[PDB]
Amino acid sequence: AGHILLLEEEDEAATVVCEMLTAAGFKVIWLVDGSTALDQLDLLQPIVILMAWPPPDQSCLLLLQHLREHQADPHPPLVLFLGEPPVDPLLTAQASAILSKPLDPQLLLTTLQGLCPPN
Repeated sequence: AGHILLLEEEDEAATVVCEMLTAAGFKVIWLVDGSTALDQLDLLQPIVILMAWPPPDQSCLLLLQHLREHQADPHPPLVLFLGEPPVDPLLTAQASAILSKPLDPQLLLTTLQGLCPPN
């Protein structure tokens, strides 16, 4: 099991992404605002967080601020950028994996499994 957080705008675009992950058996939440994610993120506390980087994006910036405030914390999540890669090196450094044209959604699953959580 594992909760995945996704920030994106446009029901059509979000539906596509959700369809791929949903098919993978993973649950993804579609949020149109970073503040909304913080409200739930704290409650669900996901191990992976994906955020759109395209121009129509901007709410993801608020989420990044949160990470900066509590960047240091056991069980370090995972940040993935959808679309094109960030120009600033600060986001790239904090980026867990850049997505764009990955072979099958299986690569994404590999990143999630790469956590190896023992319980």
